[PDB]
Amino acid sequence: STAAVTGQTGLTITYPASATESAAIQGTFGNSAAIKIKNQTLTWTRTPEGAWSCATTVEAKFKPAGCAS
Amino acid sequence: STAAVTGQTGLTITYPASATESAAIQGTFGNSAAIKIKNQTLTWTRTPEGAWSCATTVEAKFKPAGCAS
Amino acid sequence: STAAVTGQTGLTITYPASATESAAIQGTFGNSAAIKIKNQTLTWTRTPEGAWSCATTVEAKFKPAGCAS
Amino acid sequence: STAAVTGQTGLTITYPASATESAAIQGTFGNSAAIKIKNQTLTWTRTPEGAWSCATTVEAKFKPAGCAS
Amino acid sequence: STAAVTGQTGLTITYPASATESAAIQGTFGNSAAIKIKNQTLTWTRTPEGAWSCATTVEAKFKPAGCAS
Amino acid sequence: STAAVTGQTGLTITYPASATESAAIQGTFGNSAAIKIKNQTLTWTRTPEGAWSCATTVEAKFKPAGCAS
Amino acid sequence: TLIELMIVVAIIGILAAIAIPQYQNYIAKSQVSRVMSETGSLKTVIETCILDGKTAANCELGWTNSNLLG
Amino acid sequence: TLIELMIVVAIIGILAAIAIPQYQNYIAKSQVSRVMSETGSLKTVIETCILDGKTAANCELGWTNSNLLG
Amino acid sequence: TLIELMIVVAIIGILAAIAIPQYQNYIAKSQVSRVMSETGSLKTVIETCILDGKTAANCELGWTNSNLLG
Repeated sequence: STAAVTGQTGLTITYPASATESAAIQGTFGNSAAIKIKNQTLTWTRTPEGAWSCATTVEAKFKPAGCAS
Repeated sequence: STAAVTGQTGLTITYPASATESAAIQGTFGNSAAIKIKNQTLTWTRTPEGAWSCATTVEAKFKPAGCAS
Repeated sequence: STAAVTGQTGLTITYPASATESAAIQGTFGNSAAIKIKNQTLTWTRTPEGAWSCATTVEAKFKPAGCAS
Repeated sequence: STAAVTGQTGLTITYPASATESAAIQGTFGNSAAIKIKNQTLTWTRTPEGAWSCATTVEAKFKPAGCAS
Repeated sequence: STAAVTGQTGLTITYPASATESAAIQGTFGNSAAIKIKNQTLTWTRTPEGAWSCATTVEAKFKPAGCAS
Repeated sequence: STAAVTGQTGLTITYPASATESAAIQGTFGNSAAIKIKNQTLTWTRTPEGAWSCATTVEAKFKPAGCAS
Repeated sequence: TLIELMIVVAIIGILAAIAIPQYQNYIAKSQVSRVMSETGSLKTVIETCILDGKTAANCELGWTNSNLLG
Repeated sequence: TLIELMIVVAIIGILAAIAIPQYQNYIAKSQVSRVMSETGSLKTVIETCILDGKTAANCELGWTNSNLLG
Repeated sequence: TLIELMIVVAIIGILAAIAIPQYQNYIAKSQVSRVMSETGSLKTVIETCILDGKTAANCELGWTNSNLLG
């Protein structure tokens, strides 16, 4: 289970290769998740400066207070 | 090893051959360094009079108090 | 974001300019915070000798043991 | 860089002109020094007999064992 | 404050004086500590040769791996 | 204690006796260490020229950046 | 109502099935780094002994017992 | 009850949304400082070589490889 | 499971309330010691100038600027 190849297909990692790229950890719902959010995604993105933030494509009703961006 | 050739590619030395030129020890980051500073340099320069000073090309927030230009 | 000006309106820094004054890191609550504690503040104060302490204007019911001064 | 005119303003040299005066090398803190000791001073004084000693106006807890006078 | 007298009643320092006794830093729990361990002690002992060790009178299951003596 | 015999079973010193031998400081895990790395070793080797290097037999993901060779 | 209790049970099951990362790597790396530092602290005394010309028995180590056997 | 589980979920959400203090600065500063020390350690041998009059090829360094390329 | 979250919050509060030592003393002492060494390095040249009989303007100092003003 490395950054290049994760254990499962639902988790993807964009690893920067230069000082001007931003890292990303993306997870796509599925399997035991609800039908309404079956194919949505939640991502943690890290800017080159080193700042982490969260985002998601799920509807605003289901969005937690920490990822309403 | 020697000033003319060292055992590391990331360390270079400019050795004076006359009495009117300066000496320099330069090190380029890499390998186990952070990606953000993966290619910057830090140099110790010595004037012909015999004064040593430090400089670096990393961002200001990474510079220690001793190498502030 | 620097000590002089931060990137958030809810966080302020009182930076000492002489050896006889204290430093402060003050943070107000807002948006995602509860309505009850909406406009309260929590501050970290550093005496000129170098001792850090915590204080808050919230009720003692919500005060953690660390900042129960 | 001579005794009469030092390189920087933070260093002062009191050079004797007769056989009865005492020499002094005084350094005032500042620049990259701590704010608490921003304007203190450390002096090396030499009696006309040729004895060197050190004095400092910083707080007692910051004094090294050498200049505890 | 000082080794002779400290600002907290729960912290005591035993300071060597005759170059043949051990030094001790003892702390008795209380205040915000749990009721079960309210009056136990944790001590650091330094032998005259200069070796530091930790001991505590708290129950075995609460002891960290470092002070399991 | 001494280089010939130490007070700990898990620490061994290979002390050179001539100008062509290399020094070694070896430590074997155990006691409070994790079960996975219970019987691994970490060694510091000094060549007769006077160069120090680190090595370890622990798994790759547990190695720090310093002892990655 | 029964559906509320069933939803509560489902939430409990969801929370209980959280993915726990392999925390063994964290502790192992920390312990290996600590042992690295402790063993590297002896390089000063070993080098001074070697450069002084002392024998193995005459080299005094200031070693103290480590809770990690290394 | 359902409200207790929702409070637990809310607390989990608050805990997961903690602010990261942007630790890159500390690591970068420490690495730059250690490179500073390593490169400044060569000033002694360089100055002795220069004041002795040796050529570039005749100056013997005590340099060893550094995990940071600098 | 609410009690587990409350215990986690209590542990977080305990960790956040750690006593910070007055680190100003260490930094101040180190800076004062460094300034002591730099200023004492000039004693050699000052003594040679005095014992040679040179004037203040004729005494050459090999002084280099120090990031600490002292």
